[PDB]
Amino acid sequence: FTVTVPKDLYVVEYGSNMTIECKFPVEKQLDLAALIVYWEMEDKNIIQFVHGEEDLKVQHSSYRQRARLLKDQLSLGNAALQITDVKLQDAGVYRCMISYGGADYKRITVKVNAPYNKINQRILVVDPVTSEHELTCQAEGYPKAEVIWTSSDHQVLSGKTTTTNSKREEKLFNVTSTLRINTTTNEIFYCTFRRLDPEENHTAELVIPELP
Amino acid sequence: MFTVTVPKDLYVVEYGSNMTIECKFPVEKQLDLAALIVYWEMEDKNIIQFVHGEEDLKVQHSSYRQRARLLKDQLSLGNAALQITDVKLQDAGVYRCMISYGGADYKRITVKVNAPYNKINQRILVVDPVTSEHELTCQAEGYPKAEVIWTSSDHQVLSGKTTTTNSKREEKLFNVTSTLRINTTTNEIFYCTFRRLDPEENHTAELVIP
Ligand SMILES: [Cl-]
Repeated sequence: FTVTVPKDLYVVEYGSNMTIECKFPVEKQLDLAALIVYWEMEDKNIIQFVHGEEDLKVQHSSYRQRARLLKDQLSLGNAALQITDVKLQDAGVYRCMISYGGADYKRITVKVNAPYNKINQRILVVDPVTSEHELTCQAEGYPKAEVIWTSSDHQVLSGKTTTTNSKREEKLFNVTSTLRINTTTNEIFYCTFRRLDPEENHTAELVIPELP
Repeated sequence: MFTVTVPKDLYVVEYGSNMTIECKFPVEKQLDLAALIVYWEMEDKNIIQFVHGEEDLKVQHSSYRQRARLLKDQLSLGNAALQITDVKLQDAGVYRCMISYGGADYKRITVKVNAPYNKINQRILVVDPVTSEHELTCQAEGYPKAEVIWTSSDHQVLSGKTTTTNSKREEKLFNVTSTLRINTTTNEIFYCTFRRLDPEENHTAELVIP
């Protein structure tokens, strides 16, 4: 009897649901009364599954209504722990321990980042005479990203970026950037939120509108 | 024993973005790509056929040509993930994964497509500086039709004129343009709210008189 882990390392997106797994042998049908599944992180109980049910009294309040064991997956030999609304604080080392005709445990590392993939865009026609527009892209995330503005040519343009702590979610950074440029209807512009180490890019396409 | 499962039975995806919908199937030891079959279809269209360790794209539908793929990355994990890029209103409907890997099963997933009025364009024009008359315009595209609501920081009653036409760039969407004529002092703030239904969604831009 050995518990095996598909993946040793998970990288998880802020605000999503996360599902991490420990697999264990199941040949016959699942005998619930002989099974124990236990999930833990930093010595806080997340899940204790015994006699076919979750033993909630033992669960750390920090996981109340955030965590569950996917029951269906058990018959297949998969202890799959799902945690909803992932926060930065959920990064760490998770330990599962399975007892079922034998006993074993594994450790799983979870990393959490907040990508700048939710990009709010807006475009102000400053002066139709000079065709001056002001394009703005904003997003929040962690760690800090820079904004690179490019033309449809992929030439790099000059912008003004402002970076502050998010007022919404505490540990995140709000990044808004503005490009001032003379241009025509249907021209295409890109605002790319870029973060290094490891490199990651999220880009919005902005099209110059036609107003009456 | 073999059973296909879906973490999510329903996805609501924003028009123009990318979606990934998932079906899970049991994998122990190494994943034998040789015996694995994964088919993604929807209504009467073929999307993805993965047979004999390779994507077959012969019988794939025109709609999906260079915008559907199975993340082979996830197959190792027992996650058959379908990714479609540049999602349109036509992509909404019931999807189905059929998976064979030492056994065979299938599940269905509903996808709903949301086309919000969240990319708002605006313009502030002085129409007559002696009387400080300005003309303010907001314009955005989405589906279905939205009304525009004009409000101000001083909480006055505002009535603009709104035109709704077919979007020229996005075939199925509506282009909604509203114009408000107002006499205003500088640095007072105005708001244009696109109110849309099904589901109810409000998106507002802030217009600041220079
Ligand atoms: Cl920057």
